[PDB]
This record gives sequence, structure tokens and C-alpha cells, in this order.
Amino acid sequence: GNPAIFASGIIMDSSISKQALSEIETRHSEIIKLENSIRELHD
Amino acid sequence: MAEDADMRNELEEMQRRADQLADESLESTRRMLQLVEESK
Amino acid sequence: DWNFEKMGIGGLDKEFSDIFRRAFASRVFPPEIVHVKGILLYGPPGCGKTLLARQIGKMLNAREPKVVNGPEILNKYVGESEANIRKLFADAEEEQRRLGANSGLHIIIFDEIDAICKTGVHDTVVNQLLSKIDGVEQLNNILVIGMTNRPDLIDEALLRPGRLEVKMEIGLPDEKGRLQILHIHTARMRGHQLLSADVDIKELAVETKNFSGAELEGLVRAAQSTAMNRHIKASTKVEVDMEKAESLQVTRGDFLASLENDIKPAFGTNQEDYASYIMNGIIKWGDPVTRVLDDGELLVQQTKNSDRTPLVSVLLEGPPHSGKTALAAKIAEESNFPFIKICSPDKMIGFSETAKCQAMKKIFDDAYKSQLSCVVVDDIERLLDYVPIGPRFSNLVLQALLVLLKKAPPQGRKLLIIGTTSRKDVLQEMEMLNAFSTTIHVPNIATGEQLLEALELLGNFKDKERTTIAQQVKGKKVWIGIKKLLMLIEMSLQMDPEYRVRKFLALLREEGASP
Amino acid sequence: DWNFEKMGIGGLDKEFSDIFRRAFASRVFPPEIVEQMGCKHVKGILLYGPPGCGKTLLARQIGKMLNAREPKVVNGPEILNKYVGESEANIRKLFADAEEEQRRLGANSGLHIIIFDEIDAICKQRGSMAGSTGVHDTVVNQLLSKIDGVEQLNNILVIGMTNRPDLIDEALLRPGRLEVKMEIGLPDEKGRLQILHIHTARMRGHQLLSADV
Amino acid sequence: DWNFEKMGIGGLDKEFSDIFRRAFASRVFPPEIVEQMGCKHVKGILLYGPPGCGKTLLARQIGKMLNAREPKVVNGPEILNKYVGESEANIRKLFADAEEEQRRLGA
Ligand SMILES: Nc1ncnc2c1ncn2[C@@H]1O[C@H](COP(=O)(O)OP(=O)(O)OP(=O)(O)O)[C@@H](O)[C@H]1O
Ligand SMILES: Nc1ncnc2c1ncn2[C@@H]1O[C@H](COP(=O)(O)OP(=O)(O)OP(=O)(O)O)[C@@H](O)[C@H]1O
Ligand SMILES: Nc1ncnc2c1ncn2[C@@H]1O[C@H](COP(=O)(O)OP(=O)(O)OP(=O)(O)O)[C@@H](O)[C@H]1O
Ligand SMILES: Nc1ncnc2c1ncn2[C@@H]1O[C@H](COP(=O)(O)OP(=O)(O)OP(=O)(O)O)[C@@H](O)[C@H]1O
Repeated sequence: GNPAIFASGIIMDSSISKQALSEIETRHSEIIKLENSIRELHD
Repeated sequence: MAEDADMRNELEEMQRRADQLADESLESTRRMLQLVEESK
Repeated sequence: DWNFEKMGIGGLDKEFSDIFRRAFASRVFPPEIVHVKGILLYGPPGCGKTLLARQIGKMLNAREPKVVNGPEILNKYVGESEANIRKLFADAEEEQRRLGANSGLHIIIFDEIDAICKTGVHDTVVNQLLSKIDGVEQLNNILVIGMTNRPDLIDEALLRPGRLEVKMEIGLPDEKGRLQILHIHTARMRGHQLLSADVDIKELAVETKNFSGAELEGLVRAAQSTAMNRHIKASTKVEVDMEKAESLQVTRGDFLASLENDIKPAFGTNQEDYASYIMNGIIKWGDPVTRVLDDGELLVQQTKNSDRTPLVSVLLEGPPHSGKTALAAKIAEESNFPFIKICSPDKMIGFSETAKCQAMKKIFDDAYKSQLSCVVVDDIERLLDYVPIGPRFSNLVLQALLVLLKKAPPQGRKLLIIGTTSRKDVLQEMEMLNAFSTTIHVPNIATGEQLLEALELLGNFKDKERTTIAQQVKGKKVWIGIKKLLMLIEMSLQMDPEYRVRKFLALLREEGASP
Repeated sequence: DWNFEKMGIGGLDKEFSDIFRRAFASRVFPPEIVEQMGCKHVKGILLYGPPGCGKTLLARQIGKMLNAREPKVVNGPEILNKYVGESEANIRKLFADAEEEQRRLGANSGLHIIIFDEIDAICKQRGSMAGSTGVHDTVVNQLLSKIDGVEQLNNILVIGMTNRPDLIDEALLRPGRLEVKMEIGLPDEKGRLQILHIHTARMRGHQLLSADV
Repeated sequence: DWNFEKMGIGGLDKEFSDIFRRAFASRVFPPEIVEQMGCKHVKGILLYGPPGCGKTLLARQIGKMLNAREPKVVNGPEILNKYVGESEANIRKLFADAEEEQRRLGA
């Protein structure tokens, strides 16, 4: 029947986002403070 | 199309930044475990 | 209000009343004795669905409705579309949880809904909407309205009961609706007397066929523009009147010009040709025409009133250029039947046999439906292309005609068929002359008296020339067809007055012949 | 500072007069009579014709004529993007400014002009298209919604040109969006004389043309 | 330091003369007269014929003719790409330099 047909173009989709990265900064920031605290305790 | 070429560059750059942030957090977590173990 | 016209909308009065009856009856009905959460509108472009949505939102004493302009949901990030859609229903859930039943109504508007509903993003969004509209939690204080111009492109699962219940179709307004729309759009003019006294709205409404609201408003606007330009001069520096701007009367001529040049219905037109088959009318140049017409009437009444002969056929015979088709058309038009049609080879050029057969079959099938009908076929030999060499012709069409000539229609219906040709012997040889029930003969002009009478009726020659023509003609017999006679007269009139007569006579001598 | 002569369009005289009449008469006269009369302005134009007739020249000259913001240009299909849902952002960015102005200054704002070129490269019939990706349908729906949506925006003008008017989807070509749809065509003898005179003016000015012509 | 005999093309005197006349005549003269005459330059050339007659040779030799920037070259369909809206990107990347230089230095 129909000859072999070409495929169409692709449309990718990035995952990470600026605001979600601000949220990841919220995640990361507290860790350093907690680290300062634990280092104090050990010292 | 350099106008959108820069948007893609920014996207990928923030991907790299997020990767670095995650790695730094993981190394932190490991250091916390080490110190907490040490005190005992 | 429920008047439906205080809001400047016309034609949809019945649909608006239906919406009232089916939508807000529960809410207006007393709570003690005591929902719908889905509405879909569709119709051709420029019918006013936006108007209905806006006015329905305004009518209810509820919070401001929320609207989304097409696909403002899809985002390159993952999951943000779901967050956006979920963001819409927060207030409804909060009010339902806090105030319970005594919660205000919520109205949601989906404009160009077909865009979003119909790949992971799309189907995930559709599933999210389906879950939210009808999910584990049941809400009874939310109203959703969707609008489309292509109803066929909407997903079926969204139209199931409990999600999209009330479906409305908006159509083209009737004459009354057009009148209402014109009244609404011209009330502003009539209030300030800026309208001319020569304009009749009824005439425009009759004229304006298949004009949706858009078309009518645009015509009004074009009239405005014409009147408006009447008071401005362009070329050097755009300059206006400022003086007659006070008058700015809108004449009917502006309306006619706007309708003619810069507006169009955008719908197809129907072409007629039945007039074209009788160009020069019929003139009684002799007895035979009366006899032919009388026989036609007799056959018409026999087919009309007979009980056990529902089908009747007749054949028209005559030499070429004797004007046969015109008589058939005249008889058909005198028949005064609901259904009349003419099958001609003119429209079938380059067709193969199968196409001709199918066309004839279609025409006869259409004729069958009505109660009593009449059909006419002309130039049979051209229909079944025929050539004296060989001879050669098409057998398939001949068989189709022979079968169709003696097939009675469904019970209690009447059919008449009239055929015209100019070569009887050929049809006789093909064994077709037996099928027809009766025949009529169309003769030529024989005696000079008839020719003189025809000339007198035409009135193209004066007494002086007529004297010589009578002198030359009355002592001889003639043989000529009417069409050829007209051609000859037109031929002769070209030359200067001095020679016309002689030239004409010469031409007659050229065509002088006997049967 | 404007004049008919300086634009230099030879063979189109009735067409330009018709454009002026049917699109700009409203915005010239005092606002008082217009408000009394309660009519709306047009919001679209669609030109077309065989190649090399003067469409783009006419559009650019019209843009030059008005005293308003600089027009925005869309050179062919320069909107499409690969990231999902990014075309619509590009489209909406165009009308963002006009919406802001209309919201802020209400009904006494300036004018804004948007020029689409080779429009048929974007807005094809939604149903009749390769059923592979939905980007085109979303683009068309976004444009239809934004040009005439529930919210009313009425200080914008859109001009479009093409070479094959048929392919455009019908929903866009109805009054209120794009109504004045004219046709450009080959000139006549007088138009040819006018064009030849137009392009030969400067030579005559500097006496660089032989009298024998 | 250019000479016609240097390019070593034979049998195409008339065609080269016509191309030169209709393409490069405008840009060689003092600009004042051209400006008074108020015309714009030509920006297109097409070459066709049967295989093996000297088209690419003319293209290359004209490229080495002019005192200009290094020409860009597109070997057949080098612009097509799988993603959506990338072909147009490769096409519009070609004209960027001309656009910016025209906007900056004008005439
Ligand atoms: N029955 C009507 N009464 C008054 N105005 C109408 C009517 N029908 C159309 N109009 C005019 O048309 C415009 C409103 O139509 P609207 O945009 O809602 O049409 P639609 O058919 O829903 O849209 P579309 O063509 O995009 O599918 C306004 O100009 C309004 O004046
Ligand atoms: N009394 C009349 N009878 C017939 N035709 C008349 C009469 N008076 C005027 N005419 C005109 O004569 C012309 C008749 O030509 P018509 O087409 O009917 O000829 P025909 O016999 O069918 O010819 P052919 O066999 O060449 O097709 C029509 O213009 C008709 O108007
Ligand atoms: N009526 C006219 N008067 C004066 N010059 C004209 C006229 N029509 C065309 N021209 C000239 O011819 C050229 C027309 O090019 P333009 O781009 O305007 O045509 P177009 O219709 O846009 O072409 P296309 O169909 O390829 O889009 C310009 O150089 C312009 O100066
Ligand atoms: N007029 C000429 N004078 C001198 N040498 C020539 C001439 N025409 C062709 N040649 C020689 O023959 C070769 C033909 O190569 P050329 O690039 O002309 O082919 P082409 O026309 O591009 O081929 P195709 O038509 O298949 O694309 C040249 O490289 C050169 O060596």
C-alpha cells in the first residue's frame, strides 16, 4: 500500500525549572547550617 | 535563532548547576554522618 | 432579565428559554422541596457564543467567573500543567468544605476548549480535568461552560453524563432574528435621528439571506463608513468636513452599495436554466401549434386523473430546425406539476457511458419520490451518440433507456415522460419506437401565406418590401424551419437597405427545397 | 507630514482609497460623533495576489504613514520552537504590550501595528494537516483566542499577506477579525505609464535621460 | 592583482561578459553618479545546464574574484534537522552578519 513514510519532528521537554531550582536552593541551604551545628557539637 | 539558542544554553547551564548542588548536598550528608559517628 | 432582548441578543429566544428551563430551574426552585455541572456550546463562527457566556455569567448573582484563553496550560516543565489546572478548583473546594451546601455558585469558562482536549502532557491534562470535574469528592457549587466551533474534534469521554450534560447548538437566525438584530444595532441611530427616513428595515431583512449577526453588523458598519467618507477629502493633507458632519444622514443607497460591493454571503448559489430553453417565445403562425398544445393538455389530464395507467409516454417528431424542444418546454411548464426537470446532453461532455447512465438514474430516482411528476428528454440520438458510418453507438445507454421507459413508480404515484428527436426511422430500427405510447408530428412552414404571416408577426420588414416578397413567394411552395428563418433574417439585415430584399430572396432560393 | 505622492504607488488608486474609507475613516473624525454613534473599528486586513505586484511595499508604506509605535514584524515561520508549549509564549508576547496599554490608559491610548508576512506558513486549516504533532493546532487556537477573546482588546491592527488565499482556515476570515480582503493584480496601460513615470523621475531631475525617449 | 587569463576558463567569453555587465558594473564606478541615478544593486544569479560544462568552476572563480569576506558554502541539503523548527534556524544563521553590518555601517 502506502510506501514507507518518514517520521515527524521531535519536540523534547526540559525538566528542571528556575523556580523549582529556587526550591532546591531552599533544600540545600539548611544543610550547611545543620553542618555548622554538628561541627560545633563534635568540637 | 541565537535568540532561542541562549534560552537552551541557560536551561542546560541550570541543569549543570542543579547537578553540582545535588553532589554538594550528598557530600555534606556524608560528612555529617562521619562527624556524628565520631563523637560517640 | 428573561426578555432575552434587553441584553441585545436576537434569534436565540427559544434556545435561551430552553437554557432557563433546563439549567437554573433547580437553583431557583425552593430549596425545601429539592445538580448540573457541565455546559457545551457549538455552532458556526460568528453566532455569538461569547455573548451567551458573558451574559449568563453576568446574570447570576455569583462571584466573577474565571476564564482561560485557549492553551495557557502546557509548559515545557513537567508537572506544572497539573499544578496550574489544580490551582483553579481550590476556592470551590474550600467553600464546599467550610460552608457546605450553603456555598456560592462557581462559574468556569473554557474558551477554545477543543485546543487542550482531544502526547503524555495532553492526555495527562485531560485525565486531571476528568478527575477534578468528577472525582471521589462530589461538588455541587461549580459550573463549567465550554465553547467550540468544531464539535467533532472533542473527546467522547468528556461528553459523558455527569461531566458535560447540557449541549447547545447555535444556528443561523431566521428572518425574525435578522429583524431583531437590525433593530438592536439601529436603535442607537434611531434614538438620535441620525438615520435617513428612506430606509426600510423589512426590505433589508428580506434581502439579507443567510447573514449571521456578523454579516448584518458588518453591512451596517459599511454604511457608516460610506456616510463617514462622504465628508472627507484625501490627497494633499487629510481634511474633513466638520460642517456637514452634523447631518451625516445614512441613505438607503449607502446600504445598497455596501451590500453590493464590499459584502458577500460566503454561501453557494443556485443556477437556473429552464428559462434559457425558450428564448424568443412562441408565435402562432399556423393551426398546427394549437393542435399540438391541445394534445399535450389531453395527455396531461390523462396522466393526472387515470387510475390504472400511472405511467404515460409521448414522442415528439420533426425535421431539423423545426423548433421541437421549445414546444416540449412550454407543455411541461403548462403542466403545473410540483416536480419538473429537463435532462440534456449539454451538461454531459466528455463523459463515458457509465457516467451518463448514473446521471439518468439519479434524475429518475429523484423524480420517483414526489406524488406526480413529469420529465423530458431531448436529442435522444445525441444522448446515445450515433453516427451514420458503421453505424456506431452506445448499447449500454440504449438498454438503460429501454428498461426505464416501462418501470412503474411506487404505489399511488404518477409519472409522465416526453421525448424529442429528429430521426424517427433510426429509432424504429433500434426497436425503440414500440416502447412509447404515442407520437406527435411537428411540421415546417409550407405555404407562402404562413411565411408572410410569420414575417408580419416578427415585424422586421415594411409594406413596400413585403409587396415584392409576396409577389415573388405566393406563386410558389416553400420549405423552411423557423430557426433557419430567424438566422436568414438576421443574416440579411446586415447589408445596406438597398440590397437587403434581393439578398434575402437569394438566400431563400439557396435554401429552397422540397420534402 | 504626509502626502499621497511621496509613497510612490503607481497602479493602485481605487484600492488604496477603499482601504482608507473602510479602515481609517473612523479614527479621523472627532470622537464625539463616533461615541454618539457607538460603532467599532476594524481589526484586520488580508492582501493577496500573484507574485511581484506590490503587497509588501503597500504594507510598509501604510506602516510609515501612521504616527504611532513602531510596527512589529514576523518574518515567516519564525515562531516555531522545539520545547513543548513555547510557541504560545512567543505569540502572547506580541499582544502583551497592547493589553497592558489598554488596561492602563483605558480607551485613550495610542495605536499598535502588527505585520504578519507569509501568513499561510502558520495558519493552515486545523483539520487538514499531517496528524503527527499538535503544535500547529495549538498555535492557531492561541491566535484565534488572543485576537478576539472573552477579554476585549480594541487598539490593535493586524495586516497579513500571502499568495494562496484558499489554504487559510475559514474561522479567521469572518468579520471582526479579518474582513477587508482585497486582491492585487496586474496593472493596465495607465498603471504601466504611471509606474514608468515614477521610476524615471530622478533621471529627469538630473538631466541624465535622452530627449529621444 | 587580478587578470582574466589567470582563471583559466575557456569558451565562455560572452556569458562572463554579460554576467559582469549586469552584476558588477554598478559597484565599480564612483558612487556619486550612481547615487544621483538612484538604483539598487542586483542580488541573484542562477546557472543551469547539462552535467560537466563549468558551473562550479565559475562559482569558485568568482568567489576568488572579489575583495570580500570568505564566502559561505552550503553543500546540498546541509540544513535539514530532525527537531522542530531547526531547519529555519540554520537558514536564518546565514544572514546575521550582513544584517548587523548593514545596521551598523549603513551604506
Ligand atoms: N445574534 C447576535 N446578536 C448580536 N450581535 C451578534 C449576534 N451574532 C453575532 N453578533 C456579533 O458578533 C460578535 C459576537 O460574536 P462571537 O464572537 O461571540 O461569535 P462566535 O460565533 O461565538 O465566534 P467565532 O466566530 O470565533 O466562532 C459581536 O460583534 C456581536 O455584535
Ligand atoms: N412557434 C414557435 N415554435 C417554436 N419555436 C419558436 C416559435 N416561435 C419562436 N420560436 C423560437 O425558435 C427557436 C426554436 O429553436 P429550437 O432549439 O427549439 O429548435 P429545434 O427544433 O430543437 O432544433 P435542433 O433540432 O437543431 O436542435 C427558439 O428560439 C424559440 O424561441
Ligand atoms: N504599483 C507599484 N508601484 C511602484 N513600484 C511597484 C509597484 N508594484 C511593485 N513595485 C516595485 O516592484 C517591487 C515589488 O516588490 P514587492 O515585494 O512589493 O512585491 P510582492 O508582491 O511583495 O512580491 P511577492 O509576491 O514575492 O511577495 C518593488 O521593487 C517595488 O518598488
Ligand atoms: N570551460 C571550461 N574550461 C576549462 N576547463 C573546464 C571548463 N568546463 C569544465 N572544465 C573542466 O572540467 C571540470 C568540470 O567540473 P565542473 O565543476 O564544471 O562540473 P559541474 O558542471 O559542476 O558538474 P555537474 O553539472 O554534474 O554539477 C572542471 O573542474 C574543469 O577541470
